[PDB]
Amino acid sequence: VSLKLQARLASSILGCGRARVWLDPNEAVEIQNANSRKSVRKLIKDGFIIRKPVKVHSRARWRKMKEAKDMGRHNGVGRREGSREARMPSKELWMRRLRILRRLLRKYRADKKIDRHVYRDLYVRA
Amino acid sequence: CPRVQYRRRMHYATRGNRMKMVRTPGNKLVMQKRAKRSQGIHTPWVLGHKRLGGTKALRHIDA
Amino acid sequence: GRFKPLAVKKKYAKKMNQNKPVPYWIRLRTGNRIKWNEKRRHWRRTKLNY
Amino acid sequence: VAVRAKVGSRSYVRQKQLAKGKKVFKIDCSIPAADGIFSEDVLGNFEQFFQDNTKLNGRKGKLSDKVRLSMNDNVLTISTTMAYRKKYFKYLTKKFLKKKDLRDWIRILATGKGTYQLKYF
Amino acid sequence: TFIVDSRANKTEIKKAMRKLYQVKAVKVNTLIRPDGLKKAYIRLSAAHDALDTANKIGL
Amino acid sequence: PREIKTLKEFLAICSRKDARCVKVKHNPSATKFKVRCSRYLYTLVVNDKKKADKIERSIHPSVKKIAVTARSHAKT
RNA sequence: CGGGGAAACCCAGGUGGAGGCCUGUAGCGAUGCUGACGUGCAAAUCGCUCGUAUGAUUUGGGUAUCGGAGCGAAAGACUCA
RNA sequence: AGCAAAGAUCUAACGGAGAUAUACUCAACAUGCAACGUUGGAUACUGGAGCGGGGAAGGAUUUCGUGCCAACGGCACUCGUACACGAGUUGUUCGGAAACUGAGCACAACGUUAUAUCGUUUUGUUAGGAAAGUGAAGGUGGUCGGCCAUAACUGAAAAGGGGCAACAGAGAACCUGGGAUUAUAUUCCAAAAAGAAAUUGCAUGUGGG
RNA sequence: CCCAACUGCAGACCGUACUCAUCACCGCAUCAGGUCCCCAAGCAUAGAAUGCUCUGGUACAUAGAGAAAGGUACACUCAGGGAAGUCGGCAAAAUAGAUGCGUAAGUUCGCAAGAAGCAUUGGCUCUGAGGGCAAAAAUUGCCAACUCAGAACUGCUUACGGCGGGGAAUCCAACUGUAUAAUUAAAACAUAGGUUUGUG
RNA sequence: AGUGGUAAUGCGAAACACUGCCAGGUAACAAAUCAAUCCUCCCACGGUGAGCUUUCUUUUCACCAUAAUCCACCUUGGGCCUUUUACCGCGUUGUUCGGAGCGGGGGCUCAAGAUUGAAAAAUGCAGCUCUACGUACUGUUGUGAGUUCUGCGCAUUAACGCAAAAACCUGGGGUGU
Ligand SMILES: NC[C@@H]1O[C@H](O[C@H]2[C@@H](O)[C@H](O[C@@H]3[C@@H](O)[C@H](N)C[C@H](N)[C@H]3O[C@H]3O[C@H](CO)[C@@H](O)[C@H](O)[C@H]3N)O[C@@H]2CO)[C@H](N)[C@@H](O)[C@@H]1O
Ligand SMILES: [Mg+2]
Ligand SMILES: [Mg+2]
Ligand SMILES: [Mg+2]
Ligand SMILES: [Mg+2]
Ligand SMILES: [Mg+2]
Ligand SMILES: [Mg+2]
Ligand SMILES: [Mg+2]
Ligand SMILES: [Mg+2]
Ligand SMILES: [Mg+2]
Repeated sequence: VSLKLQARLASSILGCGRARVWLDPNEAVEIQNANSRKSVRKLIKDGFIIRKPVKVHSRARWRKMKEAKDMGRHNGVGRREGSREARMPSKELWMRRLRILRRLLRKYRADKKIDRHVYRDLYVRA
Repeated sequence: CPRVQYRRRMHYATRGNRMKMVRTPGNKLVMQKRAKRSQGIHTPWVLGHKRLGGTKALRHIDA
Repeated sequence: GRFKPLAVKKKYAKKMNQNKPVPYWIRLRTGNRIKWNEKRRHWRRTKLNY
Repeated sequence: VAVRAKVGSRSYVRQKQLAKGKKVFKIDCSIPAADGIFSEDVLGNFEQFFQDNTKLNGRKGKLSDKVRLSMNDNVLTISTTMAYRKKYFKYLTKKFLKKKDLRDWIRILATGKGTYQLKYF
Repeated sequence: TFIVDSRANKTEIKKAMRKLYQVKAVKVNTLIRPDGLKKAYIRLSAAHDALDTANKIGL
Repeated sequence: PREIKTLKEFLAICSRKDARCVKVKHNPSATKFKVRCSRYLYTLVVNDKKKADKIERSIHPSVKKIAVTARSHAKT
């Protein structure tokens, strides 16, 4: 009757969890005389105990939602819930811009398009 | 998403403990310990406590 | 927990070896007095606190 | 990601043709055919089902010179130069195999690096 | 496996497993039980069979 | 564990008294001669399959040779 | 960086991230319902609402100060109901 | 009176004494109700500040298997952290100690007190206060190629006695795999150690001065 | 005698099971109270808020049948009126996110300030901007990750959760803070600032 | 009785051997900003198995692992050396730097990684195929988001300035002479 010892040893041999082990409801006779980890490993090998697959958690409903949001479909004013400077921080927008400007000025000065007098004038104005 | 335990009888996040969170050949995260580091060999405090060159930061038995 | 002194472990080990019932042949001696043990300690009812 | 998508451009997508060519996917139908169940009335639709429902550049049923089938002895052999997945024709077999209630009798099963095999349970 | 006295170390258990029993202990793993007794696991040197010793003791 | 560079240093390690066993591992590309000495495990990586068998024949007489296989769970 | 001015200096756009600053979790408190309970879940708790939440902030272990004495941002409060 | 917070259970097959339990002339409903465990299935919940997985303090066998239902688990029980019986905690490296100092403590010494059960005792540091028992260099005479090293006299130099107090500070040489448990494991695994190392003490041999 | 790389041998003591809590500790008890530390997934969203979900766990806290009155609720609505109720707007209602505009008296010029008060917000199909590294390189190739603005077209029953009601004055204390564990959180206490006294 | 390089400083099988006395360093502590490691999450590639299919879905879900310890040595942040001397220039998201030596050209180093290898496939996992806890085979991207490890201090607000010691390390001086 009590298959509780063979259900505990099966969760620790299969390494999964008790809502995920499947003990065969017909062979409650062949299972209940296991008493060892060696015997439960024979019952797992015989198909009397298995791991069931995990329950589904699908991202297909998010992935289709992301393809709308990549074309900008659900981002308007009513759908915006947090502040402007939390969705896009204005320090991040300044840091990203100023690094683009300084990387370009090092690129044109190393390519010798501009002079070091032109660089230093355009560096502090950037 | 895997959650891990301390493994070495001490369970407090001090600067001596500082665990390292690594994946094993048996495909599990364990929790290994980071060694404390040395500041390195220095110039005297009264001369400007500066790091010497050509000398390595070696702690206690690696020194 | 894990830390105990060995002199506390050996006092906790004596009380495990005292927590056993009276055997049945004690109840069959001549001038018998003892039916039950009167000192059966349970870990939840009464605390040793060593 | 560089340029925005359009909803109207979901008709035609990019299949990313191979550089070298000839990625070939055999499907061995020898057990359900010779041992009864699949006659030469369904096996002539099995070679038809892939020509009719394999998608190529997003569109269904319009493969021309990029997918070729040609039906060997008991093997349906999909020769292509477009980047398909081997896991796609296991999928596209199970739709045909569900449509004729044969997905309680037949397992499609991987045997080699570029072939399947319909077998019984 | 033996109950030993609780005030012996692992070195003097190996030397008693040589004078009593003519075998060689390579590894002793002692354990003071919740009963209060010290239990030792005593691995022999693979030149000595464990059952051949345990028949001579008798168990 | 360490690693042997040449063959003149491999034969000095197999001449040592601590070298219990040389384990021979046939990779699909190379072979590995894993000498198990008393502190380190020395490995000679011979990439050529024809020169590998010539090196096995020079450690014939009194060192233990072991063909490394996949021991199953049932040997335990 | 720009602009105005003879000068003294003013005016603007950014940058920056200061505070016993603010809204608000956890934490720490306990305003109102004079709510529930009031032989209770509880010899003081439950519920919602509320005070604060980078600081005179919260907290563990260890230590040190007591009976006409201790300690007290002070209520004769607290010192194992 | 009550056993009303923390949503919630349903189903079939087995198990079990716990049933499908009937004096006639009765087909069944209207004369055995309720309730238990396990596995399967369905339905939910917790929702990673968890009715998750490990530790301290505290507990000290509640752990585990097997039996078992008198009393206890405010209903129930075939279940149990109950009861009886049998087991179970494996370390050169993990935590502590050996072996650190901190806030502090107060042994010796000194003072006090009718009375030590009292005081001082880290601001560099005891005590009116001779608390170093260690030994540079050399002399004396068995050893290794004027250097060593090993044994016994003389004497430079070191002011400031001991011991505690931190399982979260300091310090600390081991990591995976395991078919290795009913229960322990960075602790068990023995010749292919599943194995790969790191470290301490002492010793041979080879080689070098 | 010194030293290297190696080798040979040995590596002692104690702890280690289980728990750490809506049952294992403390409150007389398997008590809705308290109780230090570490690990910490997905989607919505500013998000350790809040709502739901894969992993892990759970279905255990006496249940069944069931329209009284009366209650209690981390439950709702209510026509017309709109504080007339009441010691007292107590309790509920109301306000609400985000973006654009706008904002008074007073002021220690720092604020008041989210003052007040207005407007916009969906879904869909597009268009603009905001970049990288690889070879008048002021231009040809290839490519990720997102954000904002604009535009037609179309719909609204104004429709999860979460989230300030606002204004005019008077009293008192400057402020944040502390504070009668278990009826008083205050205007009390503290505070910076001010003064005094004793002291070489 | 150590020895290379103008120099930053280099070279370790066993003499570059030892330490009455002395002096340093390590232990040894520090915000926020930005950049962020292990790792997590996502996306992208695919392979294996599973789930769905009246219709649709080149589809949804799971998995895809690499421990210490060595060995050999491409980046991007510190310090510096040598050469040219420059007083406008270099640089950061950011409050600044330079004849008391900026910037270039060559270097020397340190710190954090990357990479090749020994370990290590012999292991791990999921599949599957054959006549008993049996066997033979088959598979093992990212200028995305979060991460205090690190950069990192004579290092924070400050009338706040942030423990100690054991143990160890190097030098000075001496011995070897
Ligand atoms: N040494 C270089 C000099 O720079 C000068 O350039 C300066 C001027 O052109 C100009 O100076 C302006 C000017 O517009 C006007 N006439 C006066 C004004 N005060 C100045 O403004 C300047 O100073 C104010 C401070 O008051 C700053 O806010 C600001 O950075 C700067 N624009 O801005 C420049 C300073 O940044 C001139 N080219 C010349 O005098 C010379 O080359
Ligand atoms: Mg506030
Ligand atoms: Mg009073
Ligand atoms: Mg009831
Ligand atoms: Mg839920
Ligand atoms: Mg009962
Ligand atoms: Mg009992
Ligand atoms: Mg409780
Ligand atoms: Mg009105
Ligand atoms: Mg920092």
